[PDB]
Amino acid sequence: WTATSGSCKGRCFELQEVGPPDCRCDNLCKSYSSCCHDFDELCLKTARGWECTKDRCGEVRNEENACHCSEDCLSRGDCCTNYQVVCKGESHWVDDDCEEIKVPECPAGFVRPPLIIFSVDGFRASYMKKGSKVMPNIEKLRSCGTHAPYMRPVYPTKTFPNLYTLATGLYPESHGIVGNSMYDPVFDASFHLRGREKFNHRWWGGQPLWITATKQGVRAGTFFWSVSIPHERRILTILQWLSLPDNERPSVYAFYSEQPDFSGHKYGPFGPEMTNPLREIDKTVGQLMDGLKQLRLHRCVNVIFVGDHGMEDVTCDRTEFLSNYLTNVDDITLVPGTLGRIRAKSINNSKYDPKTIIAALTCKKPDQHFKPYMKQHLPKRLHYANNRRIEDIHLLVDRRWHVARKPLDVYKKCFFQGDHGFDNKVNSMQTVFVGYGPTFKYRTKVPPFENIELYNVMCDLLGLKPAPNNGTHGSLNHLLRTNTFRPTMPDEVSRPNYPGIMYLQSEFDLGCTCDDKVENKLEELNKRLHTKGSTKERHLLYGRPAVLYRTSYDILYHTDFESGYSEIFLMPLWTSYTISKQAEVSSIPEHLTNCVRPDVRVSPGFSQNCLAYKNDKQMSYGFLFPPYLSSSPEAKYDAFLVTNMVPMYPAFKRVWAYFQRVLVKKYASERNGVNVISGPIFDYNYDGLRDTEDEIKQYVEGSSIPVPTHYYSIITSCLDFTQPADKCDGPLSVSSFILPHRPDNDESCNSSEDESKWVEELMKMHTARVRDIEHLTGLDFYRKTSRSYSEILTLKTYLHTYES
Ligand SMILES: *[C@@H]1O[C@H](CO)[C@@H](O[C@@H]2O[C@H](CO)[C@@H](O[C@H]3O[C@H](CO[C@H]4O[C@H](CO)[C@@H](O)[C@H](O[C@H]5O[C@H](CO)[C@@H](O)[C@H](O)[C@@H]5O[C@H]5O[C@H](CO)[C@@H](O)[C@H](O)[C@@H]5O)[C@@H]4O)[C@@H](O)[C@H](O[C@H]4O[C@H](CO)[C@@H](O)[C@H](O)[C@@H]4O[C@H]4O[C@H](CO)[C@@H](O)[C@H](O)[C@@H]4O)[C@@H]3O)[C@H](O)[C@H]2NC(C)=O)[C@H](O)[C@H]1NC(C)=O
Ligand SMILES: CS(=O)(=O)N1Cc2cnc(N[C@H]3Cc4cc(Cl)cc(C#N)c4C3)nc2C1
Ligand SMILES: [Ca+2]
Ligand SMILES: [Ca+2]
Ligand SMILES: [K+]
Ligand code: NA
Ligand SMILES: [Zn+2]
Repeated sequence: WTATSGSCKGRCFELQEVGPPDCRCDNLCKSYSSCCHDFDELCLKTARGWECTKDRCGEVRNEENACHCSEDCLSRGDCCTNYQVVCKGESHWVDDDCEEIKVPECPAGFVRPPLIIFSVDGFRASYMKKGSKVMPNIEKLRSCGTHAPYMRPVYPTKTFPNLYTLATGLYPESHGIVGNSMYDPVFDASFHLRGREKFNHRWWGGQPLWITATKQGVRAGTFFWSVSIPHERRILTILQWLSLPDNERPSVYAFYSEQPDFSGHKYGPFGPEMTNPLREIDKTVGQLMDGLKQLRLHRCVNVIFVGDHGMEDVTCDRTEFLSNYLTNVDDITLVPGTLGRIRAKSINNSKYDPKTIIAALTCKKPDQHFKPYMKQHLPKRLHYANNRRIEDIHLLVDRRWHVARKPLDVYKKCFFQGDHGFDNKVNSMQTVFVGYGPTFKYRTKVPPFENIELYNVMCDLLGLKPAPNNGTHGSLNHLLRTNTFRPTMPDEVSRPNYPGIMYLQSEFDLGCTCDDKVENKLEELNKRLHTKGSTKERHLLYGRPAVLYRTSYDILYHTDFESGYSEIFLMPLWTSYTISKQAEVSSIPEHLTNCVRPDVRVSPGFSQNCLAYKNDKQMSYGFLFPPYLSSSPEAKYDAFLVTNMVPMYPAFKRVWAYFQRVLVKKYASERNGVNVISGPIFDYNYDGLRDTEDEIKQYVEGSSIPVPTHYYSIITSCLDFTQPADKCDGPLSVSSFILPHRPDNDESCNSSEDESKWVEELMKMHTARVRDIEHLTGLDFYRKTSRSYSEILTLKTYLHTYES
């Protein structure tokens, strides 16, 4: 209940919201049906529209008018945004030459440059080029400020998940807004775009920027606007707030536009009806910038122009129906559209079986337009699993398609031509970033980056300490003229052991065999040098990775590779090796097919054993340094050490052997050498973070050898490919992957074919950032380079996306 009989007199767009039953006058009161009875009359004036005309110049103030053109309007802070152009002979901001903003040029009383976020819904990255002729204000921000060719959203590429990620720096799995529709089984409560449940604070985790500001003594404008408040009124409200007294005035603001998303759903991303929404957004940017110029704030404020996600062509005919796959379609609940989420319709139904649902949805139709996953098996780059609001069964829907439960869902609820929500690496889902102002760089292009990184920068722009988040603070320092964040590398927690030869062959009872009895002080000296690390500078190009947790591990040197060997997990944490462009691929010799060799540097008690693999009928083994890329027949024996072995399902060995035998050489050929760091990952609780030993759910039968959930590789070369990877003077280039260690190839519908037709497609889907592997391993890479630490942080956030 609300006492609407109160009044908004002197309260219009008040910044602190009052508590029920008191009536409200803030920018969200309409959304709560709680505005005072006189809110429209006092706070949403429309009379005479939004623009000064020559006849209004120097008018007697009429308080009924939407905006003013009276001599007192700049003093009151309520001029129409074109007042000085129409009435005082000024230019529009967009008609002024770009002039570098080297320092903030702020009115007396401004303690810091304000930040204004201009957020646009559904603004696809390619609109910046394709719509340039109709967006002059936006094109001036873009060309004169700092811009990226695109900004990568989070998955799912829906509105609330992405806006709340912009606000928090968190993945959706961490902030809790995992879709635009959600069921929380602990709350037994449903979140929808329509209705009141979504206003309950229990949905919204993390700490959004307006809370971070307020807690640190920086005042914020409210970021949410009720839909019926016209954009012109939103702009005039921001400009009026910027005219408040110093002690009352916010330092951070947000504008929001529902366009171009609203029209893009109706007309498609490039429908001819899309030009007018782009022109209208541009005009709104112009009102803001002319308004700031009037207030002498246009060389004071930092402006961010940012979108939440893009927009794809999607029509009602491109819908897959689960009723064409499942016997049991009435026993499931589907969250449908550009992603699927499946759970039981009733938790009382004991016949419900996720395994039979997955199997019925797997590679059943030749051009099937979705792929089912258990959420832990989703590509790790999506970071879409560690939340009870994310159903165990997920459908990744192909771009341009929908999934629905039954056909009647699509026509008993069409005409739409656009949608979004797909995999956040899809080109059509990419969105925009421009930063303009004193704290941003001038006429600067930056590479694409992820929207999780922006919260830290907005905190930098406001002098705030960010709440703990999933950005990598410093990775976006190259956007900024000033207020850079200069972190120190994390401290190494565990120092390695450097074991020498300590064990005789006969002390090992591992059940291993190798045909390696083949008896020269020239080479015997060389053998010793290689075991002491004489080739380590070729194979360890960027320093030893640092271990950022407490453990026991050994550095093991070899002719062709170096490893950090865990005495706790009985296998390497990392294996590092360099493959030149000139490297030769060889076979595993016939006599060595089943060769495994004890490592006389490592105790039998801290070694794997071959008998466990013989007894475990499901599990086989592979090697981290590939025997195919040995430098010589003699060096190849090192590759068969028990300390280089890792557990691998036979199905996974098809993937891994193709990577090692074909793809590493291909990348060395293409990139002018590569350095490879490979290793295991254990994430049985799918939280994106290194498991401790007591979290491991599977061992090699009858042993303490833990089974990885994933295998990674980090593949580094010189960005200037005219220099070989091992003699690179400048910036680096990286690609990485986190491959799921699965006992079948059910994810790859063409896996019956030769690996040349499916394995690289699998690896592209599971592309990763170095930072993703850092979280999953507790390792810190690139500790010893010639490069600035912020440049290395940017490299660690890079994702190789494999889009055209
Ligand atoms: C992205 O960046 C984020 C932010 O840095 C980071 O997430 C942080 O990860 C930490 C490890 O998973 C975790 O640390 C402690 O969490 C709780 C305290 O949690 C509450 O308080 C904080 C601080 O204000 C809140 O932010 C937090 O919000 C979460 O829960 C809300 C209510 O559910 C929810 O609204 C909100 O969205 C958020 O949920 C998310 O995180 C939770 C986990 O907290 C997930 O479950 C959700 O699915 C969702 O993902 C809370 O209100 C501490 O209690 C923990 O300590 C445990 O566990 C330790 C084990 O290592 C142990 O040593 C401790 O003794 C203690 O154990 C006890 O409890 C166990 C579990 O119940 C029990 O089994 C055991 O026997 C014993 O009794 C953690 O130290 C942070 O909460 C988390 N923050 C946020 C914001 O998510 C992400 O990891 C990265 N991502 C990547 C990939 O890098
Ligand atoms: C889903 S929707 O259509 O129902 N909807 C209505 C509505 C109203 N105002 C806004 N304002 C945005 C402006 C902004 C900027 C940044 Cl950086 C982070 C966040 C967050 N968080 C927001 C909220 N957004 C929406 C999204
Ligand atoms: Ca949106
Ligand atoms: Ca984990
Ligand atoms: K076996
Ligand atoms: Na298959
Ligand atoms: Zn939309």
